Order: sequence, then structure tokens, then C-alpha cells
Amino acid sequence: SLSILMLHDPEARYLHKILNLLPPEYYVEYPLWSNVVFALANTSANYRPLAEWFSQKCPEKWNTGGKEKLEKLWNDASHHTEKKITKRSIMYWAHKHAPQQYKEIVEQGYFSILAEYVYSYNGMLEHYMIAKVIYAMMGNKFVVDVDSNGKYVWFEFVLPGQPMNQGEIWKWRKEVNPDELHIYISENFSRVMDRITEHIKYHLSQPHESNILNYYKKLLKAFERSKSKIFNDSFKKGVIRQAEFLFRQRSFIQTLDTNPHLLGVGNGVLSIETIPAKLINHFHEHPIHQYTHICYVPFNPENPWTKLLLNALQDIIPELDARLWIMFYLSTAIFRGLKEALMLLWLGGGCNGKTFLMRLVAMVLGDHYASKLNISLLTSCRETAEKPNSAFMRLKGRGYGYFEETN
Amino acid sequence: SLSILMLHDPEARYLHKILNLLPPEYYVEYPLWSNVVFALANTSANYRPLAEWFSQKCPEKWNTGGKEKLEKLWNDASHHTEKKITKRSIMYWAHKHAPQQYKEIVEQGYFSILAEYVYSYNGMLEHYMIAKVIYAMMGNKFVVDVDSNGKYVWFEFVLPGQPMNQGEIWKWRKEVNPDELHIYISENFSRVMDRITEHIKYHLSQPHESNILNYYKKLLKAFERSKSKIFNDSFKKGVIRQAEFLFRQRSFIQTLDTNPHLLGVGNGVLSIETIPAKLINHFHEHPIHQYTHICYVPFNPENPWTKLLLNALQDIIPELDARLWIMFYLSTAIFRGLKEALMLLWLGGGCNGKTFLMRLVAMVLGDHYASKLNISLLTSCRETAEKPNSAFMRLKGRGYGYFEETNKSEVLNTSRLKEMVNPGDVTARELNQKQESFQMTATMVAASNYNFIIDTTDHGTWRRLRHYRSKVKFCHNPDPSNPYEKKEDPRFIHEYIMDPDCQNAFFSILVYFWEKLQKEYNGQIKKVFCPTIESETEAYRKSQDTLHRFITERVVESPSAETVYNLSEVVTAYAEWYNTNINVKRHIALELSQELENSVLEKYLQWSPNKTRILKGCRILHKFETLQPGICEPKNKWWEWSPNPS
DNA sequence: TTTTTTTTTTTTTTTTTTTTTTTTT
DNA sequence: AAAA
Ligand SMILES: Nc1ncnc2c1ncn2[C@@H]1O[C@H](COP(=O)(O)OP(=O)(O)O)[C@@H](O)[C@H]1O
Ligand SMILES: Nc1ncnc2c1ncn2[C@@H]1O[C@H](COP(=O)(O)OP(=O)(O)O)[C@@H](O)[C@H]1O
Ligand SMILES: [Mg+2]
Ligand SMILES: [Mg+2]
Repeated sequence: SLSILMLHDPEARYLHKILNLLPPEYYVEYPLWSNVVFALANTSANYRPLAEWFSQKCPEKWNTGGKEKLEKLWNDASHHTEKKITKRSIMYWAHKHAPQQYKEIVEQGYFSILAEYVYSYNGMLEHYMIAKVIYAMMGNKFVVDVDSNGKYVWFEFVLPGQPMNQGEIWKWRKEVNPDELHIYISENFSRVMDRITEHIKYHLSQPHESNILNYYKKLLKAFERSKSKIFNDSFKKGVIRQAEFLFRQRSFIQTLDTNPHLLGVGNGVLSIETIPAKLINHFHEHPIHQYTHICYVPFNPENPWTKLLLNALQDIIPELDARLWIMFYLSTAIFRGLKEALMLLWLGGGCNGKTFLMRLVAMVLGDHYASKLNISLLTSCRETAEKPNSAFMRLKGRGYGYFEETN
Repeated sequence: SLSILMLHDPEARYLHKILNLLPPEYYVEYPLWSNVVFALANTSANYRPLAEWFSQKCPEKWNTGGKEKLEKLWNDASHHTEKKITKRSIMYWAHKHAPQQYKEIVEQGYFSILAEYVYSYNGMLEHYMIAKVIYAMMGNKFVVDVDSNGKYVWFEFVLPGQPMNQGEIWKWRKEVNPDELHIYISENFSRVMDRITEHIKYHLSQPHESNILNYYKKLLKAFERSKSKIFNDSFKKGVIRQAEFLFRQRSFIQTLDTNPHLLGVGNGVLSIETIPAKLINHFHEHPIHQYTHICYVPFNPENPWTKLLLNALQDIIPELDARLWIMFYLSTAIFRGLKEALMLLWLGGGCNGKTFLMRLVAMVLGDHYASKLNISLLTSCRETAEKPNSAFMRLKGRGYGYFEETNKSEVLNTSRLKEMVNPGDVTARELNQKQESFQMTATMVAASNYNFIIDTTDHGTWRRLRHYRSKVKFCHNPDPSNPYEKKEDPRFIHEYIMDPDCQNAFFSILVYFWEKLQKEYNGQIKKVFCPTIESETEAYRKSQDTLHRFITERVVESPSAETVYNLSEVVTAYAEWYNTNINVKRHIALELSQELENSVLEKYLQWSPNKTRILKGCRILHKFETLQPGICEPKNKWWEWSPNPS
């Protein structure tokens, strides 16, 4: 089926090209090879021969190992709900381990796409073809989804070295209008246009029969006329309007920030899924949007501020067991999943110190995850007046809530 | 009348060609040709000649099977409808078994249409022609209708193997903008363009006189100029706007989800029209849009989760008859049509599982079919004047409404209660919009640990209520002395609900119970006797009646004395009594005066000549004032319903 | 029982048009 | 080079 694999599907040939220049030691290693097999399986269920061939390269694993076990693993990956990793991630490892050679590969790929369109339609460019060529590149950024209000929304993935606000690195951000997309389509696409022009000029230079007398002249004239369209504002608006259909991704907005084991931190995200916690400061695929402006560092008791805070905590409440219990309960606010349903309330004097800690926790967790409520919520008459309340929007996605003092 | 078929458009011959692919054994199968003739009946009435020809389509046993058989199903009543399979499905039947020829037939059909247009108009394509070609090449995937305020909304039929949300398979979904339509018209229409270009070039290749020297060249130039227009944005928007009219289907939005016998599940649509319940995971035509994310599987008691749920349910309620009645009542939540006017309320104390149970039903049945209702609706103290009340909504199409524990025992006046149980229509208005009327068909349950204060005596009110009292409590120290005590489980509520398998098992149990009830006495709830139920209800009705308690406490057993003026002092004594004996509340004296006649004081209630209805005589008690002168337990399985007595 | 729902807006142009250089004369 |  290998000939069938490179017979019908264009991105099947593209994936076949990408599968080279790979570190086959990772294929030998069970964990990473299983991860990439799962990622490939999540990319459609018609890639069974492709996955078999990927298991066929370096045949030592397919000859010395669980061949039936691997087939069953691929099958259950096909018919189960779990991670849906995609080659995107793979593209990231390919760039990380094998630079240089991939650049010319992808460049020649989208150059071939554009040249095929130009030859097919006599150099008469139009919104859809440039939109498709643009979608051939990027993919890293500019994911489009429909909001609850029915308006298309653009989400841009932030990378280091860009003009961004504090804490927006390594996570998506909401964009009212894709400014970077306009800048890119106006600037970098000119390079591909110049490449096409040089290609057609070179073919014009070589001598042939009367075809070069008129056909290439007409093609060059048409392409020169169509080149200036990419700088027109209305043309760019139409291209963006057509491209938002391709970038549209189903089930993205409602699947945003749903994972309770990932927290948007000022240096990226935190992986509290497994012990110990990991900080992710590189490319990933987790749909994280909300964040806090507090950088994360490993817990070092030798730090002077950590020592001061620990001494203050010891001074606030003397009981060791009570201190440990209350600290354990307060640390639960970092989680965002279902928790044990218990309420803590503690009283004291005007200098009890209760307010200060609650305030420090709220400030550390940030506004997105922490919220302050009103004591009147517990002590109020029933809403027989039908007037809607103003506080139940709180706790939606929040991991912590506190009540203030009252005379 | 074959010449009539010849003259009546090429679409008749197109249908001829597509139906020629039906095998003779398909025509032999009685239901197959029955539903096919019904489908052609739904599409106009001029297809009688086509049906007559179909009588001779593979007629190897038409004479054996009866000449006047196929025409009988149509000639008996050409009019009248049964909501059956129309067209839009014969193509699916042809494609499900006869590929290759079907696809080439449809390909040559729309190719002929487009070639006719391009030849007629000298290769100058426009919006309407492309829209018609697109509609012809897929009329089985999109529907357009107009909603209330007035817009054009696009619905598309989801099929396996394409990006989608979870659980929206085999059913329509609402699209603000037909994205896949744009993708198709930009991608797959280029194939037809290439085919037409190749045909034109092939015709140009063959030599002839001047009629092809420039005529083909001119039209070829025009067509290659117009080819690039399909990739335009404004042109595509215009084509979509034009095609909005072709895909128009009258009476589609208001018929959405109107059938109460169809349920949208995670893996398709569930039909409960016939016994047993049928799951559809293929092409169909039922207009459903709402759904739930609970996959449906047949009721298998061997499943470990089903066993665990059954054991827990048996432990929660000990009585077999009461358990069966409760499950039968809860099984009606699946139905969404008109139901019998029954209100269920059952009390308890501490750990009872009532609320926990309500939660399982709510999550299993889904958000679009189940709702949470505030107790303020049934408080009945508030009289909603001309003002919005959104709490009265969330009953449209819902088949289940449940309540929760309250602060303390509360009064429930018959107002805002009589219309909440009856199978009638109610009206209310909310933010924006205006007043509207809607049929309510949701089964209602309300449980509490504090008794509901019911103040009424009419048989009409005390006929749509059922009261139960749970007898099993949960405590962390289950002393092995009384059976009505068991250990708890925090994960019994913290988890066992998030796991989808539990929802699947509970849905299977609910479907099985509904099927069992339907196989019983044609539905309904009044029959199937449960001696515990309605007996607890009449015992409750004996209590919760202050007037009878007042009479039996003060005047009954002291009839010999005579201290009576009129209804006035009786009213005052009852008022101070109920004010002290019970809570304080305001009343109108006419209701008490009328009910006093209906009370058990008729033996002393005689109207005096000057009216005043003076009681013949009793003793109003003050101070202490004493000395006044006057089942089978099932063996191993209980879900099997036991025999008829059960 | 005000209060916020209702009221106030909301997109308002964009599309286009023009031409379109080249092609025909 | 002027008009479609
Ligand atoms: N660990 C500490 N050591 C010394 N002073 C403290 C400490 N914690 C709080 N304080 C001071 O004591 C005061 C009481 O804090 P606060 O939380 O307002 O008391 P309460 O919670 O009773 O209102 C604060 O003004 C703060 O500056
Ligand atoms: N079959 C069972 N197995 C284990 N624990 C149960 C069972 N039934 C009830 N429980 C305990 O009782 C609770 C059930 O809900 P409960 O709180 O009793 O509802 P209600 O609000 O009616 O009291 C659970 O938290 C659980 O700990
Ligand atoms: Mg304080
Ligand atoms: Mg409960």
C-alpha cells in the first residue's frame, strides 16, 4: 500500500517527506515513538498504512517487539478518547532537531503550490489561492473560532522576540484584527512573488519554439499586472475574509482553559499533572489563554523572602498541626477541578491577621483565578423581587474566593 | 403515457436513471416498495404515471403479487400524509449498495446542466447558474429557513469522518455561515471546470470549417476568463445569496424537535415510537437539532456499573412496590409529550439520597431536556404582577424539573401550583420579546427534610399529589441493629457522576423501565397498585389540616356544653389557635364560614331563622379544661418486575 | 421595588462604481 | 493610436 500511500493523498506525500531527517533513536525508544504514533493516529483514521510504514522504517522494532501489541495500541488510539496530538507538534521536533533542510523543503512546497496555481489560471490571482497559500505557511498562529455572539474571533500564538505585554509569552491571545497577518501578507509574500518572477524569467531566457514568443510574454504581463494587487487594502480584506474559513477550527473556544492541571503563569504554563511540577517555556499545543503576572521559581527555602514568609506564617499561628492543616487547605486553591466540599471560617481580634493572608493569596493567584465576594450573599432575603443578582458570575473558572470583614 | 414522461422535463428521466439501479429483489421486498411509493407520493401528485411504470419495474411476480397492489397504496388516498419517508432518501438507498454507476450518473447529470448553460450563454457564468449547479450536486446536505425575527439560517447534516463537536453526529447543526459550502464551491467545482475545458479543447481539436475557427476560440477565451471568478469573495457571496432561495424549505424551523418520540443521543438519534426502542446511526430525515452527550446502549444487567447502580437503588428504597412505582414514574422523564397530572414530593431527614438521585437523572437526561427549578415558583406567596419572571421559563420542551432542600418548612398555596401540574397551557413574558403561550410537559419532583405546609381541602388539589417518606438513613456509625442504616461513600457523589459509563448505564435502565411500562397497561401511571403509596399520601392528607385538628381538639368530645354565638367567635378561636398552634397567617372569613359547613360540625351546624348559621352548641376550651363530657421480597432479581401482582 | 429592563443603538457601508491595459480597429 |  506504499504506492497507494504516495498515490492519492498530497499531504501523505508531504508527511512522507517530513518523516525523513528524523532521529530514529526516538523511534527505537518506546515512550517517544509511542507518543508520535498516537499523534499520527489522532490525525484521521485513514492513515493505517502510513502508520504501518512508519513502524516499518528501522524494522528492528517491528521485527523485535509487540507487533500485535503495536497494532492493538494503534487500533485503540483510533477508537478511544484521549490526547489528539497532531503533526504540528512533530513539525516542532523536526525543527528542533533537524534545522536548515526543512526550510527549503517547505519553501519549495508552497512555491510549487503557487506556481501550479499560476500556471493553471494564467497568472490571474484571486483571494482564495493566496489565502490557501498563506494557510500552507503559518498554522503556528492565527486560529479562528466562532464566539457565542456569532462573531469570528482570531487568536494569535505569542513567541519570544515579539512586542507583547507581560506574561503573554508561550500562550494564545485574543486579537480583534489580525494585524500581523496583514503585515506578513504584505511583506513576506513579495519574496515568493519575486521567486515566481525569476522562475518565469529564467524559462523565458532559454530558447524554444514560438511558444516563448507569445505565451510566456502573456503570462509575464498577467503576473506583473496581478502582483500589485497584494498591496491593495480591499484585496487584503477579501483575502482575510476567505482565509478565516480555512483557519476555522471546531471546538476551540469552549475547550479553552478547561484543563485543571495547566495554569497560565508569567513564564509560560505550569504542568502540575505529575509530580514534580514542570514549567513549559517552549512550543506546545495546550489551549491556554488566561494567565497571571506572577513568575514561577522552584521552592527554595534559602531565599530571604521565603524565610521571611515562613517565619511570618509561624508567628501568625503557633499550633504546628493547625498550621499544617490550614496551609494544606489553602494550597488547594491552585487546583481548578472538583474538590472536597468543606467551608472554613475562623475568627479573631482586630490584629488576628486573617485579612492579610487572604489578601496575599488573592494577589498571588491573580484576578483571573481569584475573586472577592460579598458577605451579603450568605445573609440576604430570597430574591422574591425577581431582580437578578450581581455576584453569581463569580467562581466561574475561579479557584479561590474569600470574604472580607464586617462590623 | 411514456410520451408524457418524455415531454415532462429531463428531471423525470434523471429520476428514472437513478431508480433503475434498484435491484429486483429490492422491488420484491414489500416494505421497500411500500415506502418507495409513499416517498413518491410525498413529492407532488403528478407522479402517478411514474408509479404505474414502477409497477412494471422488474415485474417478475407482479401478477403473482397482485396487479392492483402498488397502485392501491396510492389510488386509495392520493391526499393525506403520515410523516413518512419522502424523497431525499432514494438516492441514499441507491448509493448504499450501487456505487460507481450512481456517481457517474449524477456526474454526467450536473455536467450536462452546466454544459447546457455554458453553451447557451457563450461561456459567461453568473451567480444563479452556479448556485443551481451547486444545489443539484448537493441537495441532500443543507436546509435554509426563516426564524422568528426574520433571518436566513443555514443548517447542515453532519456525517462521520469530518471535523465536528462531540455528540452531534447524524443530526442537523446550526451554522451562522456555510463554511463547508464555500470550501466545496471553491475546491470541487474546479473539477467540473476542468472537465468542461477538456471537452471544449477536444471539440476544438477536430477540424471543420469557419464555424469552429473563431467560435470555439472566442468561447474558450470567455470561459477561461470566467474560470477565475469562482475564487472571488464577492462572487462567492453573491452565489451563496442566490442559492439561499433554492435551498429554502418551508415549515422546517417550527417543526424542529416537535416529535416527542425522538431523542438525540451522543451516537445518533434514539426512537421510542415502537417497542423495542430503536437506535438510528445511518441516514434519515427526522428534523432533530437538540441532543445529549449520553451514548445509548441496550440494557444489559451483566454490566458491572448496571449491577452497582441496581444494588445502590435497592439499598436506597427498601420496599419493592414503592421502588417499582418510583422507577416507573421517573421513566416518564424520557417522554416529552403530554403526560398525566402527577406531582411527586417525598420527605426525609439527613442523608436520604433524594437530592443525589435527582442529580443523576438531571445529568443523564441532559441540559436541553432537564432543568433546575427554584422553590420560589411553588412558594406561592409571591403573586407575579405585570413584570418579567425568567424563573417560570426553562420548561419549553423539558421533560424533567426537580427541586432541592429549603431553609425551613414553607407554605405552598394552590396558586402557582394548579397550573404547574395540569396538562394545560400557561403564559408569561420575560426580557425583550412579548407574552407567549407554551405547553408544559415536564415531570416534577420536590424533596425536602422539612414538611410542606399545604393549606387546602378540595379533592381537585389532593388528587394530583403523591407523598412518600423514606425510611433509610445514612450515618458514619452503622450499628448492626436496625436495617435502616448503612455506611456512606464520599465518592458516591463526588464521583460516579463524572464517569460517562455511569450515565450510559442509567440511561439504559431508564429506557428499559420505560419499555416495561409501555408493555404494561398502555402507559399511564394510575394503575399498578402499590399499597405503601397513596396510603402514605392519605395519611399525610389526614394531617396537614389545621381545621380538623382544631375541631377534634376543642369542640369534639365536648358536645354537651352550649357556648356559641355565631361564626365570629369560632373564627376568633381558630385564629388564636392556629396562630399559636401553628404559624401566623391572614385569611378571609368567607372561606372559613363556607368550609365550616363542609367540616364535621354539621351535626351541630344549623342555620338560625335570622341567618348567622349559629352552631347548636359546643365548648370552647380555655386553660387546661379537662374532664370534658363527650410486601413480598423478590428472590434474586427485582428489575424483572415479578409477575403481575409483583 | 426599584432597576434595569428597556432603551438605545447597531452595522452604514461594502459591494461597487469608475476603469482595465491590452486588444481590436 | 483610438476605442471597446
Ligand atoms: N507576621 C506579622 N508580624 C508582625 N506584624 C504583622 C504580621 N502580620 C500582620 N501584621 C500587622 O498586624 C496588623 C493586623 O493585620 P490584619 O490582617 O489587618 O489583622 P486582622 O486580620 O485582625 O484585621 C497589620 O496591620 C499588619 O501590619
Ligand atoms: N449505595 C450507596 N453506597 C455508598 N454510599 C451511599 C449510598 N447511598 C447513599 N450513600 C451516601 O449518602 C449520600 C447520598 O446522598 P445524600 O447526601 O444522602 O442525599 P440527600 O440530600 O437526600 O441526603 C452519599 O454522599 C453517600 O455518602
Ligand atoms: Mg486583617
Ligand atoms: Mg441528597
